[PDB]
Amino acid sequence: GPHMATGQDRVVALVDMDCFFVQVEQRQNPHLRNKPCAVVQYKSWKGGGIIAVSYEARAFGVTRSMWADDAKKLCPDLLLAQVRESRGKANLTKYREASVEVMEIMSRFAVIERASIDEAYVDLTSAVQERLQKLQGQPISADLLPSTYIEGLPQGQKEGMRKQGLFQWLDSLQIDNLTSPDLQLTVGAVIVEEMRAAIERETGFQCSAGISHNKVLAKLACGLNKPNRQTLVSHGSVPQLFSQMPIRKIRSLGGKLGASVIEILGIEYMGELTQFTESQLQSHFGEKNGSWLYAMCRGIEHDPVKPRQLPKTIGCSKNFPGKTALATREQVQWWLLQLAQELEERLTKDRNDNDRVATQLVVSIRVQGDKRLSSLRRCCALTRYDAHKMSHDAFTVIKNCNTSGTEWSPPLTMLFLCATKFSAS
DNA sequence: ATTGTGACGCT
DNA sequence: AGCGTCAC
Ligand SMILES: Nc1ncnc2c1ncn2[C@H]1C[C@H](O)[C@@H](COP(=O)(O)NP(=O)(O)OP(=O)(O)O)O1
Ligand SMILES: [Mn+2]
Ligand SMILES: [Mn+2]
Repeated sequence: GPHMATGQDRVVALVDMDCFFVQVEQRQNPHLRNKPCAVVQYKSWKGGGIIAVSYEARAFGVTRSMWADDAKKLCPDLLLAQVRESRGKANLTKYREASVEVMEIMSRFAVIERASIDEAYVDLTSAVQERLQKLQGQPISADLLPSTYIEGLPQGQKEGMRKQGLFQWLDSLQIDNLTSPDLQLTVGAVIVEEMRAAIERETGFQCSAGISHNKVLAKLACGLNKPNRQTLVSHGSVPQLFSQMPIRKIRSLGGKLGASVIEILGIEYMGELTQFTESQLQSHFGEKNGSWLYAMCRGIEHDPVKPRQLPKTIGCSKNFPGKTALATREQVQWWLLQLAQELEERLTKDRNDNDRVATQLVVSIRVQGDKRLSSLRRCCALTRYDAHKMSHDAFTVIKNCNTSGTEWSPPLTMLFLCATKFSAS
């Protein structure tokens, strides 16, 4: 009753760019704007692999991981932008820099946790407190929430329904209680409208957002009304939302763990999890996972918004599928040097921008016929940003996998170099 | 012949 | 440290 914490202490937002790589290319090339278009990597094998898809193209069924020739079968007028190639591999620099633009804007409002190249979590608790004290008791107008949906409303034209649900929400707000969680979420949604307006004005990129009490609910909310809209998921809306929500839709339950939850417990939806005790869930899935599941099916999650805007690792990877697998010493050396050269460029830029230096170099390889995505992962010291030294060290670390008696056997299907363990510089 | 990343957990 | 899981 009174002593049961409800997970309503924080206001957390998740902001995620709409078809991000496509928007980057459309800003650069106006001919692609408001068109079915996609961003692809490489071009020889089946027109290239698709990695981003505009919503106009999604209406025809084009998806990520689709080959471009098959997408053209679905959408003959599909326009394509190619990822930059450098040193024989895809180079994502343009998208990382656009990401930095977005992150730097978001950092002006509150402390963000970079969750991916195109999304970040925001802890807005202090911001909502300050804004509530500054309001001094005046109500919140629907004009301050022009693109916000309230999940589970209305109850009892899409824009008409959105406005109806918003009016229902706002008419029920207790604006004199500065401690009301629903009011806090609402003021958070106002701040998030402002953040998304600033992002669009200063970059041209549109984004969606979720506003709730934790990271999981914020991300789930963000996905509900994409694109170019934001969604507030309140504590009280959790029972209904979760009553038909497949378990796999919740962050971290999309893989084998969610499948085991479904199979062992004989359930399909998130809300059904409430029928089990914490001890039962711990017995089936471990203490940490069990506590997490017991709280999460009730809308409660405590994972903090970490103050980390920069990545922790800088990596360079290339696959060599099929008959292109590396089978000679010279091939492995040359590709290790290409990877190390891109890595050195990015590492020097990172040192100059962020006042830090990586100290450990991770080398990973996949070998042909091996079932696992990574066949070997070994680390060595990273003492200077030199591509020749880094590639030589990677070769020294991996050379005992060659079972040949000039040749390389069995052939390598993936190379991977990663700089980690940063220290202030 | 989804590719190229990046974070975090387990032992 | 090296391997595995998960998303993005
Ligand atoms: N599997 C993958 N492989 C390579 N690049 C990928 C990728 N998945 C995503 N990217 C790249 C391309 C993506 O543009 C970008 C952000 O990933 P999302 O947010 O998951 N997808 P998007 O922003 O496109 O659309 P929306 O959020 O509106 O549904 O990262
Ligand atoms: Mn996105
Ligand atoms: Mn994303």
